[PDB]
Amino acid sequence: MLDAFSRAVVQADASTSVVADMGALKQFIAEGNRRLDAVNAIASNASCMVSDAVAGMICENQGLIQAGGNCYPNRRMAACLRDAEIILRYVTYALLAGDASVLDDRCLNGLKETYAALGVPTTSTVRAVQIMKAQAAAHIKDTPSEARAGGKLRKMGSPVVEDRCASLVAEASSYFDRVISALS
Amino acid sequence: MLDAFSRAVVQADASTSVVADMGALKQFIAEGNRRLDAVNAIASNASCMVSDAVAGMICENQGLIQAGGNCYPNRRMAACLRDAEIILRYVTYALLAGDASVLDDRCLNGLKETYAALGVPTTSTVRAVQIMKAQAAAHIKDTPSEARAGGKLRKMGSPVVEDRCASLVAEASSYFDRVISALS
Amino acid sequence: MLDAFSRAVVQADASTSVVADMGALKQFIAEGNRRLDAVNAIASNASCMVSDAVAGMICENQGLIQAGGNCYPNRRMAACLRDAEIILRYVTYALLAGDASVLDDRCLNGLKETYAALGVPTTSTVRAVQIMKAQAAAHIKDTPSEARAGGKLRKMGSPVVEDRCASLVAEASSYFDRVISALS
Amino acid sequence: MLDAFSRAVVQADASTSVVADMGALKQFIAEGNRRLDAVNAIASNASCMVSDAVAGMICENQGLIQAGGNCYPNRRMAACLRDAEIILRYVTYALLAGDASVLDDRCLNGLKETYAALGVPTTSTVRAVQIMKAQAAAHIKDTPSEARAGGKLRKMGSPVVEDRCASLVAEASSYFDRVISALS
Amino acid sequence: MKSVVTTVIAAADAAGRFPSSSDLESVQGSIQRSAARLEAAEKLAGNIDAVAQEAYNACIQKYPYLNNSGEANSTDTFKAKCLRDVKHYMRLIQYSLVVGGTGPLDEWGIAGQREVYRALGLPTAPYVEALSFARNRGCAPRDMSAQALTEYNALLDYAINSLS
Amino acid sequence: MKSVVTTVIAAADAAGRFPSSSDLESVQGSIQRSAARLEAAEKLAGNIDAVAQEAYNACIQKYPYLNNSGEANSTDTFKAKCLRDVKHYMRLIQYSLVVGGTGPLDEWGIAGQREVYRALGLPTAPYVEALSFARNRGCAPRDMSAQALTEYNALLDYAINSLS
Amino acid sequence: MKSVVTTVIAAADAAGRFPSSSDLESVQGSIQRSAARLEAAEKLAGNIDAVAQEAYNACIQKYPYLNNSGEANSTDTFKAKCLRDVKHYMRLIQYSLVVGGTGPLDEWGIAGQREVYRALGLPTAPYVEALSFARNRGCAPRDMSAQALTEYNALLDYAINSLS
Amino acid sequence: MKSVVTTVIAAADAAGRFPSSSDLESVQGSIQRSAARLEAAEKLAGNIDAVAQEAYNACIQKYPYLNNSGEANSTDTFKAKCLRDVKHYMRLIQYSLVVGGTGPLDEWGIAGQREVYRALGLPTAPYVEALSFARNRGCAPRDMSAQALTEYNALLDYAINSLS
Ligand SMILES: *C(=C)C1=C(C)[C@@H](Cc2[nH]c(/C=C3N=C(/C=C4\NC(=O)[C@H](C)[C@H]4[C@@H](*)C)C(C)=C\3CCC(=O)O)c(CCC(=O)O)c2C)NC1=O
Ligand SMILES: *C(=C)C1=C(C)[C@@H](Cc2[nH]c(/C=C3N=C(/C=C4\NC(=O)[C@H](C)[C@H]4[C@@H](*)C)C(C)=C\3CCC(=O)O)c(CCC(=O)O)c2C)NC1=O
Ligand SMILES: *C(=C)C1=C(C)[C@@H](Cc2[nH]c(/C=C3N=C(/C=C4\NC(=O)[C@H](C)[C@H]4[C@@H](*)C)C(C)=C\3CCC(=O)O)c(CCC(=O)O)c2C)NC1=O
Ligand SMILES: *C(=C)C1=C(C)[C@@H](Cc2[nH]c(/C=C3N=C(/C=C4\NC(=O)[C@H](C)[C@H]4[C@@H](*)C)C(C)=C\3CCC(=O)O)c(CCC(=O)O)c2C)NC1=O
Ligand SMILES: *[C@@H](C)[C@H]1/C(=C/C2=NC(=C\c3[nH]c(C[C@H]4NC(=O)C(C=C)=C4C)c(C)c3CCC(=O)O)/C(CCC(=O)O)=C2C)NC(=O)[C@@H]1C
Ligand SMILES: *[C@@H](C)[C@H]1/C(=C/C2=NC(=C\c3[nH]c(C[C@H]4NC(=O)C(C=C)=C4C)c(C)c3CCC(=O)O)/C(CCC(=O)O)=C2C)NC(=O)[C@@H]1C
Ligand SMILES: *[C@@H](C)[C@H]1/C(=C/C2=NC(=C\c3[nH]c(C[C@H]4NC(=O)C(C=C)=C4C)c(C)c3CCC(=O)O)/C(CCC(=O)O)=C2C)NC(=O)[C@@H]1C
Ligand SMILES: *[C@@H](C)[C@H]1/C(=C/C2=NC(=C\c3[nH]c(C[C@H]4NC(=O)C(C=C)=C4C)c(C)c3CCC(=O)O)/C(CCC(=O)O)=C2C)NC(=O)[C@@H]1C
Ligand SMILES: *[C@H](C)[C@H]1/C(=C/C2=NC(=C\c3[nH]c(C[C@H]4NC(=O)C(C=C)=C4C)c(C)c3CCC(=O)O)/C(CCC(=O)O)=C2C)NC(=O)[C@@H]1C
Ligand SMILES: *[C@H](C)[C@H]1/C(=C/C2=NC(=C\c3[nH]c(C[C@H]4NC(=O)C(C=C)=C4C)c(C)c3CCC(=O)O)/C(CCC(=O)O)=C2C)NC(=O)[C@@H]1C
Ligand SMILES: *[C@H](C)[C@H]1/C(=C/C2=NC(=C\c3[nH]c(C[C@H]4NC(=O)C(C=C)=C4C)c(C)c3CCC(=O)O)/C(CCC(=O)O)=C2C)NC(=O)[C@@H]1C
Ligand SMILES: *[C@H](C)[C@H]1/C(=C/C2=NC(=C\c3[nH]c(C[C@H]4NC(=O)C(C=C)=C4C)c(C)c3CCC(=O)O)/C(CCC(=O)O)=C2C)NC(=O)[C@@H]1C
Ligand SMILES: *[C@H](C)[C@H]1/C(=C/C2=NC(=C\c3[nH]c(C[C@H]4NC(=O)C(C=C)=C4C)c(C)c3CCC(=O)O)/C(CCC(=O)O)=C2C)NC(=O)[C@@H]1C
Ligand SMILES: *[C@H](C)[C@H]1/C(=C/C2=NC(=C\c3[nH]c(C[C@H]4NC(=O)C(C=C)=C4C)c(C)c3CCC(=O)O)/C(CCC(=O)O)=C2C)NC(=O)[C@@H]1C
Repeated sequence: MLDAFSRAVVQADASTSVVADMGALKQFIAEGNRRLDAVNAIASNASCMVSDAVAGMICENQGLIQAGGNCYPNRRMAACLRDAEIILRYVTYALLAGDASVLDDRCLNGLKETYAALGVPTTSTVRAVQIMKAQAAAHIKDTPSEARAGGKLRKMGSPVVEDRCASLVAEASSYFDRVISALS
Repeated sequence: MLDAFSRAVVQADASTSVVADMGALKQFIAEGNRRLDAVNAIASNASCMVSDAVAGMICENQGLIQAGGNCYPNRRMAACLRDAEIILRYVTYALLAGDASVLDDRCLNGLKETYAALGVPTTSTVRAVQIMKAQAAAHIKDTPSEARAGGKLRKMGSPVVEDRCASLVAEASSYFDRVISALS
Repeated sequence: MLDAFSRAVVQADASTSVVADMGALKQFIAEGNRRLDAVNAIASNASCMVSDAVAGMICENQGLIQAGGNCYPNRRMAACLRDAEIILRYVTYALLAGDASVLDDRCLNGLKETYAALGVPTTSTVRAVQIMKAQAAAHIKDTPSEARAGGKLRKMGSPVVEDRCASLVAEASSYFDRVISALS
Repeated sequence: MLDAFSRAVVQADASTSVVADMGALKQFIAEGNRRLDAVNAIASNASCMVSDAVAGMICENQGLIQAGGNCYPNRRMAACLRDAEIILRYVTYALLAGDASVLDDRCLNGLKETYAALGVPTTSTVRAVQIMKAQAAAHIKDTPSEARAGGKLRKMGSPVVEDRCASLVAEASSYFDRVISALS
Repeated sequence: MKSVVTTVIAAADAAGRFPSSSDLESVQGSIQRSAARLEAAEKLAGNIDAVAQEAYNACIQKYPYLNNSGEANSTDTFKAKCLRDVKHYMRLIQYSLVVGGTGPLDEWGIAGQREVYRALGLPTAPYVEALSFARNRGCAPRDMSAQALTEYNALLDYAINSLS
Repeated sequence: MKSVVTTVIAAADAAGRFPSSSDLESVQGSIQRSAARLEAAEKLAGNIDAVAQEAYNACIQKYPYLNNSGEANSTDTFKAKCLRDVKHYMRLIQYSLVVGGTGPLDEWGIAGQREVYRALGLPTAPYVEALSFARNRGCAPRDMSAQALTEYNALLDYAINSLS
Repeated sequence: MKSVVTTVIAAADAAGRFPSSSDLESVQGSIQRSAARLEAAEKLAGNIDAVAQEAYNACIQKYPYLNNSGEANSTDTFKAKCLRDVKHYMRLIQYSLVVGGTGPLDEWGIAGQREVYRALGLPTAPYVEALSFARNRGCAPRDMSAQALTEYNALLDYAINSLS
Repeated sequence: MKSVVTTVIAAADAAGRFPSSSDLESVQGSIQRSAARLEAAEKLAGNIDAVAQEAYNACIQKYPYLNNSGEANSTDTFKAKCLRDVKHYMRLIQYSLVVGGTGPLDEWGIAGQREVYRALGLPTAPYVEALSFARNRGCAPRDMSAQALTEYNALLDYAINSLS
C-alpha cells in the first residue's frame, strides 16, 4: 500500500525525477495532529456507528429483515454488521494514510462482484455506507446531535477551529464515496 | 515429458503398433555424442549468453531502461535476466531430450498470457530470444567470434566435421523459434 | 547420500587433499557391468524373494499367524510384506551405489526404535532379512536351486566367472548384515 | 515480547497494583533520543561489525578455517556470518525496546542446545560476540579507532556529552553479556 | 504486548530487518506523546479507587434490577466482585496509558471476557455503563490536560467498543 | 514418460539446474546400452504375434479351467481378448525397449491394471503365467544376443513383479 | 511501501484492528521527524547532480582500473551509466527521505541489485565507495541541519550495508 | 552428493521404485565416461599446485590493484588465502571429476560463496579470471586427451557460471 508521501514518490518515479513540490506534504504534516484526531474520532465511535448505520439501513427498508431479506436470518444480519465494520475500518486506514490505495487494494477490489455472486444488495450497502459517511463527518467536526445519538452521545474534546477540519471531513467523505462508487 | 524415443512410441501407439522404423532413432543414437557436445556448448556458456542477450536487447531499445521501461528499476532488470536464463534452460532440456515437450509443457504454456498480464513487452522478449538463438548456433558450431565475445570468448574443442553439426544447429533453432511463436 | 566415489572424496576432504589413489576406484569401474547384473538379479526377483522370505519366517514360527501374532490379521501380514520389500529395496540401492549411506539414512536409522514401539518382533524380522540375504547371494551367483524356487525358478544368464562374483556377493551380504546389526 | 514499559506493567500486575513510580520510565523517555542514536549507531554499522567480528574470531583461531573447522567450507562460513548478524540484530532489537525479552524469546532460548547438536564451538561463538560487544560500545560512544576500522571508519555525529551515553553503553553490553551467558 | 516499539520490532523481525528509519521515527512518536498519556496515567494511579467507585455506582444506579434476588449485584460477594471488575478495567487502562499501546487491556481484560460473562450470566450493559460513565465524566483542565484526557477517553472507548 | 533423459531432466528442473556433467554421463549410458535393447526391440517388433501366441497358449494350458462355461477364456470373444491382452503387454515391452526406461509399461499397462482385472473378475495368474513363460522361453545366442536377451527378460520380470 | 504509517496499518489489518493508541503515536513520530528528513530531501532535490557527480568521481578515483579496456568505466556509454547509477541511488534516497521509510530504496534499488551486478560483471566496491564518499562528505550546519544530516547519512549507510 | 547414481536412486526412492531399466543404463554411462574424467582427475591430482599457481598469477596480473594497500591481495596473509582459494576450487573440481557429478563443487565451494565474498569485500572478478585462465589454458593432446580436457573444462565453466 501507499500513503500520501509514497503517492508523491510514485508519481515522481514515473518520470524518474526527484520530488520537488513538498508544499502539499508540508501541509499534510501541519495538519497531522488534526488527522490523528479525525481517525481517533471514527475509531473511538466505530461500534456505535456501525450498529446505528446498519439499523438505519434496516429501518428504512424493512424488506431486509422480512422473509427472503438479505439481513435474514441471524447469520446474515451478523455478516452484514461485520461487513459494515470492515468497510469502516479500511476507510479509517485510508484516512490515517492520506491515501485510498489500502482501501482499494484490500477492500473494494472485487467487492461488487463478490456481492453479485452472493445476492447482497449493493443498494442497501450503499445506504449503510452513506449513513457511516454522515456519522464520520459529525464526529470529525465533533458535532454529533443528541437526536441521532441518544444516551450514546460522545464528545471528542479536540481543539476547535472555525472550519472544524473542513478539508479532512471532505477527504474522509471522498473515501466513503469511493466505496459507494465501487458498489455502483 | 517425452523424449525423441517416447515421441516415436506415442506415434506408434496411436495405431496400437510396434515401433518398426528405427532408422531415425538409430541415427539419433549415432549422433548422440554430438548432441551431448551441443548441450555442453550451451550449458557451459549460459551465463555469458543470457547477460549478453539481455544487454543486446537493451542496447537496441533504450526504452527498457528509462522511466516506465520494463527493465526498470533493478527488480525488473533482475526478473528479466532470470526469465532469459529460464527460457534458455528449457531449450537446453529440449535439445538434450530431442523433443520440445518439456519446453512446451513447463515453460511456454501460458507464458504469453502471463506476459500480457504483467505488460512484459513482446517485441523485446522476442529479441532477447533471437540473440540467444544466434548465440546457441555459434556455440554449437564452435565458431563464436571475438567480436561479440571479447575477453569472454570460449572454444569447446569438440571433434570437427565439415557441416559443424548443422542438423543440431537447425534443431536448436527450431526450439528457439517455438518460444518466439509461443510469445507471438 | 554418498556412493563409492563420493565416499572416497569425503575421506579425502577430511585432509583437504586430492584423490590420488584411484586403485579401488578403477576396480569399481572394472566390476561395473557385474554390479549392474547383481542389482538386476535382485530387482528382477524381488517379489518372489519377499513373499518366500516372509513365508519362511512364518512357517518357522506359526505364532506369527495366530491370534496375538504380529502377522495377524490381514493388515499386519500386509504391513510385514511391505516392510520386507522396503528393506530389500534400500539394500538394492546400497548395492547400486556401492555405499551403505542411503540404506543407513533413509531406512535403518531409527528403525529399531520404531519397531520396538510397535512390538514388531526383532527375532522374526532378522529371520526374514536372513532369508532375503541367502536369496540375494544365490541370485547374484545365478545358482538358485529348484528345491527352494519350485515353479518360479529364474535364471539370469549373466556371463559366468569361476568365483561367480564373490566380491559382490560379500558386499550385498554386508548390506543385509547392516540391517540385522541395526535391528539387533 | 515486552519493552521497558510493559516490563514495569508486568511487575505491577504481579501485585495487581497500578504502576506508581514512573521514575525510571520518565528517565527512559528523557534519554529516548540517545537511545535512538545508539540503535542508529549499531544498525548503520552492522555489516562492518559482523564481518570484522567473524574475521576476528577467525584470525585468532585458524582451526576454524582448516579441514574439520567449523567455518569450513564456504557453506559453514556463510552460516556463521549469518548467525553473527542474527545475534547482532536481536541485540539491537532489545536495545531499541529497552528489554531483553525479544532477544531471549526469539533468539537465545534453545540456542545453546542447537549449537551443541551442531557442534558449533561455544568458545569461538563467544569471542565473535565479544568483539561485537566491543564494537557496539565504541560506536555508541562514537569513538571508533581508525586502527580497528581503517578505510571504513564512521562517525555518527550525535550531540556529545561527557559520559558519552555511559548508561546505554552498559545496557547494550548487558545484552551481549546475556547472549554469552546463554551459550556458556 | 502491543506498544509502539513492539509493533515495529515485530514487523522488522518478520522481514529479518535491522531497525530502520521508520522504526526510529515511530519511537520518536511515543517519546512525544508520552507526556500526555503519562499525565493521565499518574492521575489515574493516584485516584483509581474513587474513579472506579463512582463508575460502579453509576452502573448500579442505571440498573437497580441487579440488586434483586438472584441478580449479579444482589449479594455482598457479588457487589464486591462487580466493583472489583470495574477497578480491574481501570487498572488495565492505567497500564495501557503507561505502555502507549492497548496491549495490557487486550491481553488481560478483553481476551476471554465475552466467554467468561456468558458462562456466568453476567450482563455486559453494566460493564459498558460503568465505562461509559468514566468516559463522559472527565473534563479538562480540571481533571487533567486536554491531551491527557484524550488519551484516557481513547482507552475507555477502546474498552467500550470491545464489549459493543 | 520415464527414460534415462527424462529422469535426469526432471531432477535438474526440480533444482533449477542446466544439464550438467552427471546428466550428460547418464545419457551416454543410453547410447552404450541402446544396441542391446534395440536389438531386442527389433526382434520383438518382427515376431510379436508368434511370441504373444505361445505365451497365451502357455497360460491357457496351465489353466484349462478358463475354458469352462462362465470363465475368462470360454468364448470366442474372451479368447480373442485374452490373446490381445498378452500382445498388449508384449507391445508395451517393445516400447520400453525402444525408450530404454519402463515408462510405456508403467503408464499404459501397469497403471490401473489391478483395478481393471478386479472389476472384471479376471484372475491375474494367467497373466503372470503368460509373461513368465515368455521370460523363461528365450535363450542366447539363438533368439538374440545375450545382452539383448537380458534387456528383454528384465522388462518381462518388471511386468511380472507388478502383478505379483 | 514501507513507511511509519503503512507499517502500523499493515499490522492492524493483519489483526483486524482499527487504528489504536500505538498507531497514532507512531504517526506522531512522522510529524516530529519530518522536518529533518524533508530538509535533507529538499537539499538533495536542489543539488542531486553535483552530489552524485562528486560521489561518482570519487569511486573512479579509488579504482582507476575501471577505465582500462574491457572494464566497467572504460567507454563513454559505461561512464554515463555508472554516473547515472550513482544518481539513481541518490534519487531513491531522496524518495526515502520524503516517505520516511526505506520503502523506495528497498523496492526500486536494493531488490535485485546483486543479481543485476553479478550478471553484468559489475564490481560492487565502486558502488560502495561512491556511497561511502557521500556518507562522509556532509557536515552540519554547512550543508544542512545536524538532524537532517543524520537522516541523510542513515539512508546512505542503509544502502551501503545492502551491498556489503 | 549429486552424481549419476545418486540422482537415479533419489528419483527411484521418491517413487517407491526398485532400480530399473533406465537406472542401470544411466550407471553404464558413468562406466563409459569415467576413463575421460578420471584421466583429467589424475592429471589434476598430480599437478594441482602448478595449475592453481599460474591461475592465481593470472588473476593478479589482470588486476594489479589488488596489491594496493587495503586491497584483497596486499598483505602476505591475503596473498596466501587467495592462492589457497584458487587451489580450493581446483581441488573441488578434482573431486567432481572423480565423482562425475558437480556434487563436491556444489556443496563445498559454491554453496555460500556469494555471501562469504560479499561479507569480506572480496571482488569476484579475480576468482572468475583465475578460473577463466585455467579454462583457456589447456590443449589436447598436449596436456591430456581431448575428452579428458572436455571434462576438465566443463567443471571450470560450471564454477565460472556459479560466480557469473
Ligand atoms: C431507524 C429508524 C433509524 C436509525 C437507527 C437512525 C440511523 C441514522 N443515523 C444518522 C446519523 C448519525 N448517527 C450518528 C451516530 C452516533 N452518534 C453518536 O454520538 C454515537 C457515538 C453514535 C451511535 C449512536 C452520528 C454522529 C450521526 C450524524 C448526524 C447527527 O446529527 O449526529 C442518520 C442520518 C444519516 C444521513 O445524514 O444521511 C440516520 C438515517 N435513523 C433512523 O431513521
Ligand atoms: C549492445 C550494444 C549490443 C550487445 C551486447 C551485443 C549483443 C549481441 N550478441 C550477439 C551474438 C553472440 N553473442 C555471443 C556470446 C558469447 N560469446 C562467447 O564466446 C561468450 C562465451 C558469450 C558471452 C559474451 C555469441 C556466441 C554470439 C553469436 C554470434 C557470434 O559469436 O559472432 C548478437 C548477434 C545476434 C545475431 O547474430 O542474430 C548481438 C546483437 N550486440 C549489441 O549491439
Ligand atoms: C516354510 C515352509 C518355508 C519356506 C517358504 C522356505 C523359505 C526359504 N527360502 C530359502 C531360500 C531361497 N529362496 C529363494 C527364492 C527364489 N528363488 C527363485 O528362483 C525365485 C525367483 C524365488 C522365489 C521362490 C532363493 C533363490 C533361495 C536361496 C537358496 C536356494 O537354494 O536357492 C531358505 C533358506 C535361507 C537360508 O539359507 O537361511 C528358506 C528357509 N523354506 C521353508 O522352510
Ligand atoms: C584478525 C587478524 C583481526 C581482526 C579482523 C580484528 C577484529 C577486531 N575488531 C575489534 C574492534 C572493533 N571493530 C570495530 C569495527 C568497525 N569500526 C568502524 O568504524 C567500522 C564501521 C567497523 C568495521 C571496520 C569497532 C568500532 C571496534 C571497537 C574498538 C575500536 O573501535 O577501536 C577487536 C577488539 C575487540 C575487543 O576489544 O575485545 C578485534 C579483535 N582484530 C584482529 O586481530
Ligand atoms: C477536526 C479533526 C477537529 C479538530 C482537530 C484539531 N486538533 C488540533 C491539535 C492537536 N490534536 C492533538 C491530538 C492528536 N495528536 C496526537 O499525537 C495524537 C495521538 C497520538 C492525537 C489524537 C494534539 C497533540 C494537538 C496539538 C496540541 C493542540 O493544538 O492543542 C488542532 C489545532 C492545530 C491545527 O489547527 O491543526 C485542531 C483544529 N479541531 C476541530 O475544530 C475539529 C473538531
Ligand atoms: C557439433 C555439436 C560440434 C561437433 C560435435 C562432435 N562431437 C563428436 C564426438 C564426441 N563427442 C564426445 C563428447 C560427448 N560424449 C559424452 O559422453 C559427453 C559427456 C558425458 C560429451 C560432451 C565424445 C566422447 C565423442 C566421440 C569421441 C571422439 O570423436 O573424439 C563428433 C564426431 C562423431 C560424429 O561425427 O558425430 C562431432 C562432429 N563437431 C563439430 O564440428 C561441432 C563444433
Ligand atoms: C555376478 C553378478 C554374476 C556375473 C556377472 C558378470 N557380468 C559380466 C559382464 C556384463 N554384464 C553386462 C550387463 C550389465 N551391463 C549393463 O550395462 C547393464 C544394464 C544397463 C547390465 C545388466 C554387460 C553389458 C557385460 C559386458 C559384456 C559381457 O561380458 O558379455 C561379466 C564379465 C565381465 C567381468 O568379469 O566383470 C561377469 C562375470 N557373472 C557370474 O558368474 C555371476 C553369476
Ligand atoms: C550516545 C548514544 C551518544 C550521544 C547521544 C545523544 N543524542 C542526543 C540528542 C538527539 N539525538 C537525536 C536523534 C535521534 N532522535 C530521533 O528522533 C531519531 C530518528 C527518528 C534519532 C536518531 C535527536 C532528535 C536529539 C535531540 C536534539 C539534539 O540534541 O540535537 C543527546 C543530547 C540530549 C541528551 O543529552 O540526552 C546525546 C547526549 N551523545 C554522545 O555523546 C554519544 C556519542
Ligand atoms: C451489510 C451492510 C449488507 C450485507 C452483507 C452480507 N455480506 C455477506 C457475506 C460476505 N461479505 C463479504 C465482504 C467482506 N469480507 C471481506 O473480507 C471484506 C474486505 C476485506 C468484505 C467487505 C464476503 C467475502 C462474504 C462471503 C463470505 C462470508 O460469509 O463472510 C452476507 C452473507 C451472505 C450469505 O451467506 O447469504 C451478508 C448478509 N447484507 C445486507 O443485506 C446488507 C446490505
Ligand atoms: C559463527 C559465529 C559461528 C558458527 C555458526 C554456524 N551456525 C550454523 C548453523 C545454524 N545456526 C543456527 C542459529 C541461528 N539460526 C537462527 O534461526 C537463529 C536465531 C533466530 C540463530 C542464531 C541454526 C538454527 C543452524 C542450523 C540451520 C542452518 O544451518 O541454518 C553453522 C552450520 C553448521 C553445519 O551445518 O555444519 C555454522 C558454521 N560456526 C562457527 O564456527 C562460528 C563459531
Ligand atoms: C460489575 C460491573 C458486574 C458484576 C460482576 C461480577 N463478576 C463476577 C466474577 C468474575 N469477573 C471476572 C472478570 C474480572 N476478573 C479478572 O481477572 C479481570 C481482568 C483482569 C476481570 C474484569 C471473572 C474472570 C470472574 C469469575 C471468577 C471470579 O469469581 O472472580 C461476579 C461473581 C459471579 C459469580 O460468581 O457467579 C460478579 C457479580 N456483577 C454485576 O452486577 C455487574 C454486571
Ligand atoms: C535355448 C536353445 C533354449 C531353447 C530355445 C528354443 N526356442 C525355440 C522356438 C521359439 N522360441 C520363440 C521365442 C523367441 N522368438 C522371439 O522372437 C523372441 C523375442 C522377441 C523369443 C524369446 C519362438 C516364437 C519360437 C518358435 C519359432 C522359432 O523356432 O524360433 C526352439 C524350437 C523348439 C520349440 O519350439 O520348443 C528352441 C529349441 N530351447 C531350449 O531347450 C533351450 C533352453
Ligand atoms: C564541514 C565544514 C566539512 C566540510 C564540508 C565541505 N563541503 C564542501 C563542498 C561540497 N559538499 C557537498 C555535499 C553537500 N551538498 C549537498 O547538496 C548535500 C546533500 C544534499 C551535501 C552533503 C557538495 C555537492 C559540495 C560542492 C559544492 C559546495 O561547495 O557546496 C566544501 C568545499 C571544499 C570541498 O569541496 O571540499 C567543504 C569545506 N569540509 C570539511 O573539512 C569539514 C569536515
Ligand atoms: C596447446 C597447443 C596450447 C598451449 C599449451 C601449452 N601449455 C603449456 C604449459 C602448461 N600448461 C599447463 C596447464 C596444464 N597442466 C595441467 O596439469 C593441467 C590440468 C590438470 C593443464 C591444463 C601447465 C601447468 C603448464 C606448465 C608446465 C608444462 O609445461 O606442462 C606450454 C608451454 C609454455 C607455456 O607455459 O605456455 C604450451 C605451449 N599453448 C598454446 O599456445 C596452445 C593454444
